[PDB]
Amino acid sequence: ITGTSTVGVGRGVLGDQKNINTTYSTYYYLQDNTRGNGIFTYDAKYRTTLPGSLWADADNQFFASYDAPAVDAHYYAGVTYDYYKNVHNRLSYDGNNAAIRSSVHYSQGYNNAFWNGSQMVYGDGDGQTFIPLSGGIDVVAHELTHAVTDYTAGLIYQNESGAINEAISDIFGTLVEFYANKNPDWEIGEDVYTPGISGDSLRSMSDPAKYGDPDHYSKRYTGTQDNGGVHINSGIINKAAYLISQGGTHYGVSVVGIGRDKLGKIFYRALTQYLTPTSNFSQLRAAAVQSATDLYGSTSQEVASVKQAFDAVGVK
Ligand SMILES: O=C(O)C[C@H](NC(=O)OCc1ccccc1)C(=O)O
Ligand SMILES: [Ca+2]
Ligand SMILES: [Ca+2]
Ligand SMILES: [Ca+2]
Ligand SMILES: [Ca+2]
Ligand SMILES: [Zn+2]
Repeated sequence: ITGTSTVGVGRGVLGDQKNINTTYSTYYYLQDNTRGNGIFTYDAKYRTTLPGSLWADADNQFFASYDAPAVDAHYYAGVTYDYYKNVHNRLSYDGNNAAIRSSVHYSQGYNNAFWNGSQMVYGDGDGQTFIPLSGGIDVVAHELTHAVTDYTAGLIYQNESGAINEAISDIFGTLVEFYANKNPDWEIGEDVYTPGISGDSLRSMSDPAKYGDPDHYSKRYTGTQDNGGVHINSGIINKAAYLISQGGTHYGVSVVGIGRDKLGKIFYRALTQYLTPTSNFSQLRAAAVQSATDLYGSTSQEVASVKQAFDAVGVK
């Protein structure tokens, strides 16, 4: 809606206090006018009708436990916006500053989050497997990254192209986690996953096999569950991306790490200029090699590391 830009203060899902950009018009709304065409956060009110109600608050203060997921979805959307803009010169997910919309309190005990083709959507979780999912910055950025991929490479959500889709969201979710620099790591979902158990997560890029996910092509899943294993075989690519950045020896293949920034650069370029909707793992390797070549030259260390990492995970 129309109104004045203001600044609220609230607490996130993990009890942390933070400032949020709000909009004032009778009520204080979760509308950030500082970023692109705006970031809008809605209340789905435990139902599944979307988007639900633009979040309205009487006093620009967001400390109620009910507020917390909206606080983080709003804040973390802004962080992710900043990453793509400051790091990749990308303006929102479509490159033209499209409004970013998120709904929270979707359904009841909903242990999931997603991009619905138009907006982000976060369950509260059931309190056992998940607490409210927007509490995880790598979750928020994974989801918004799905929007980026949809507008760019458009990787179809199935089989190897689908697993590439997932890895890209896991890669950029992690890189955004590092960008904000609060407890960053190469795990996925640790901040909102299983509040009863410390140290675990939904998936691991550093060691996919920690959670039953393949870390080598020879161990790929070939059946039909999970749209041909898009959340499973992503481990192969997650591990490759981990290797490219951090380095290491994997199945006896040594990889010289080149760090986060360049991993980001190579993959962002791969995603936006070389991947197509039907790209398989093998074409992803080629896309990444050509991206590293464009950026650093065909005889560079960067190129040699991309090749070593994909060799390491068994992708030719
Ligand atoms: O299948 C979909 O499109 C929805 C699925 N959602 C999902 O896995 O929710 C939990 C979660 C999300 C991001 C990071 C860690 C955990 C996805 O985004 O892949
Ligand atoms: Ca309030
Ligand atoms: Ca973390
Ligand atoms: Ca993480
Ligand atoms: Ca846990
Ligand atoms: Zn995903």
